[PDB]
Amino acid sequence: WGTLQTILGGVNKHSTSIGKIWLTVLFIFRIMILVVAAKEVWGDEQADFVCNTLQPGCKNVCYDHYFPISHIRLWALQLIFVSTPALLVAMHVAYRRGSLWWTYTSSIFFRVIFEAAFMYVFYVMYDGFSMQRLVKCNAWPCPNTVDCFVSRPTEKTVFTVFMIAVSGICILLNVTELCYLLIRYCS
Amino acid sequence: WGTLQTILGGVNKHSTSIGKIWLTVLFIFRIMILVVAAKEVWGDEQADFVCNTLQPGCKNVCYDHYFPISHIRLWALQLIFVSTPALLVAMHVAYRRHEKKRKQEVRIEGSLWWTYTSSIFFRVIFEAAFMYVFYVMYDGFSMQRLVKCNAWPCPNTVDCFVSRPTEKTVFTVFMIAVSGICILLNVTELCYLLIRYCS
Repeated sequence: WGTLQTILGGVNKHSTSIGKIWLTVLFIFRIMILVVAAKEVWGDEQADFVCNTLQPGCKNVCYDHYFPISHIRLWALQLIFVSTPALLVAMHVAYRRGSLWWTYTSSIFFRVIFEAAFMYVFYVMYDGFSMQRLVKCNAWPCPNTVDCFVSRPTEKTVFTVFMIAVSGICILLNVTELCYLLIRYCS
Repeated sequence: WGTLQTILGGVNKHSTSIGKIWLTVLFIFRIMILVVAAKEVWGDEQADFVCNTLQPGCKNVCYDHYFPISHIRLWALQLIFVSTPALLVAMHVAYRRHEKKRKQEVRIEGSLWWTYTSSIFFRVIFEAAFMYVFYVMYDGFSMQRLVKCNAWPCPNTVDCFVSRPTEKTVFTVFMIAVSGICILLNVTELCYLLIRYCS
């Protein structure tokens, strides 16, 4: 998109001190990582999924059972969910240019909730942050238990720790922006 | 073999009344069944053993685990073991008859007692041992369509499929039933001898 400078710049103008630091983390360390490096790592997620079996359809059900949602698809959804509250406030500030307190605090509160929900979903669904080389599968029509092997498990572990750590930082930065605002009014 | 009539005829002459029946059941209903029909039922046992796996060597070890000794090879050994005590005694009867002529119903008079009563006793034990091995090693007389295998190098448990299990079950039941008949026939010959000497 050739208008990225305009929309990012528009958010940049209508932002506080920390809010400008938060924007550089979301765009440079999260959007670019998901676009230039991570999206190609997951290219052959199912094509290079190898199962030690002769059963037709066993590979399809086993990959589906262990990867109900791809990692890169989860991060694409999370990025969009933590992007609407910031832009909606930014558009409202532009329209205003009082009531801004109840929107700016709400957007920060919503972003923290969204970021913690996705991180929780990542942990519970994928039983940790480490991808295993071998998955044992016993769903129909696979006979007994079938051994299957994941494509690039180590590459995916490095990029998932990187994304989780950055999201953890975004939680901390949004907490301080609440602490800065909380002491102004109710303290 | 072209001398089959010679050996069977010779054994037939040197036998008791029941012993001639036992000659018929052994050759017609055990040797002929094994040769004419049973042997090529098992001809493809490993070739069409099929395992649902991609692991090299898993078919080899799974077939070996479940069929350490083939049925037809077990029957071939049993037939040889239960044939020697009969042939050895029949040869000894010829030597005893040879001595008298050099000086047609077989009668047990002297030292022939401890040979005949032992050949009958050995044949009962040999048949019971093979019937026991058949039951214990193959957990019964029915062959299953599916065997589940987990010996190395098979990953977890692997499904494998036997060639002609029903055909093999039918011939297994036939061979065990005839073998049990031969045991019953042999026990009666002991009873005939037991009431003569020690009764």
